Amino acid sequence: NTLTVKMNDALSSGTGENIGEITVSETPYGLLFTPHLNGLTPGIHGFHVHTNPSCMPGMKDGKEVPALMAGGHLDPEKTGKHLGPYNDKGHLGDLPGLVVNADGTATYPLLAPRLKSLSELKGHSLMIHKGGDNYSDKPAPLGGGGARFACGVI
Amino acid sequence: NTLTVKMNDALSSGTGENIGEITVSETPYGLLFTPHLNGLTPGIHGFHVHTNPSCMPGMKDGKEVPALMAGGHLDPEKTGKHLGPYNDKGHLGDLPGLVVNADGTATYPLLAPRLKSLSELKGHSLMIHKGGDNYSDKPAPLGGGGARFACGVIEK
Ligand SMILES: [Cu+2]
Ligand SMILES: [Cu+2]
Ligand SMILES: [Zn+2]
Ligand SMILES: [Zn+2]
Repeated sequence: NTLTVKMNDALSSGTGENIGEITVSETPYGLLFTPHLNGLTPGIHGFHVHTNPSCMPGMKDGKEVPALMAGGHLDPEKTGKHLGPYNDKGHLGDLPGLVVNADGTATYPLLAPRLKSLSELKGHSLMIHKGGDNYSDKPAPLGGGGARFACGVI
Repeated sequence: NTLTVKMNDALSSGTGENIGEITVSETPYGLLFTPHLNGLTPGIHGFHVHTNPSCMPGMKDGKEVPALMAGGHLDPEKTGKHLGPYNDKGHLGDLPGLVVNADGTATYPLLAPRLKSLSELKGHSLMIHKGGDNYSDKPAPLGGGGARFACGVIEK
């Protein structure tokens, strides 16, 4: 009745350390992402479903990009807007920001009400960014998440 | 449309200093609680709607309990169960844990999908607890929230 997603650090070199898992469950109000992660910087981290089932690095615009092969934020409706987990006008893959505790662990459960079934996650990937997520494309694109820190294929 | 709740520290004496405000807005997926608070301990704090519109202290077992007049967790369905914001079998007033950043501010928005209209908060109070919230009555009752750190009555 649940999915367990192993998350690993993303380097320009390839894949890095395993930093734990995220357990995805179904609730009457949407999918609940319960992290069991370690080794993250305290604070709020951008957290999204990406289109492709890969965490491999790649080259873009002559720049090394960790976990580039995951593609962009999951966007089956082709909205082209990053508007967060509570706005149906943006990427379906926009999840609530990941909450990292003072000791670098992540445990606080995150409800994504726009996702209703675990079947919607199959063939995709989960991404944790270095920066946060203000659920907007301003003042920074894609909520300000920036580089990809960790990634896991579903 | 939107509601703004001023929050004040709750003490044996009475009402303490203001710690900021919580802005409640309506979304198609439920009420969104956006805090703007300062001066809390970093970590996750139990965060619940309480039944009665008061933050005044009261006496219980030979002691002045902070914000006791607020009553318990809002529970119109008389479940008597603390099961958190995603479980319809427990207190309706169970909100997601309040996230306090490392610097002691609270800013992360909290969606309570079981609450649909701001009118459901009228005549009640918001409470922030010292402890966290595991959305269960085990191992500790009421999610482990413990004492009442801050409180605010829902006005307008
Ligand atoms: Cu992302
Ligand atoms: Cu409470
Ligand atoms: Zn997005
Ligand atoms: Zn409760």
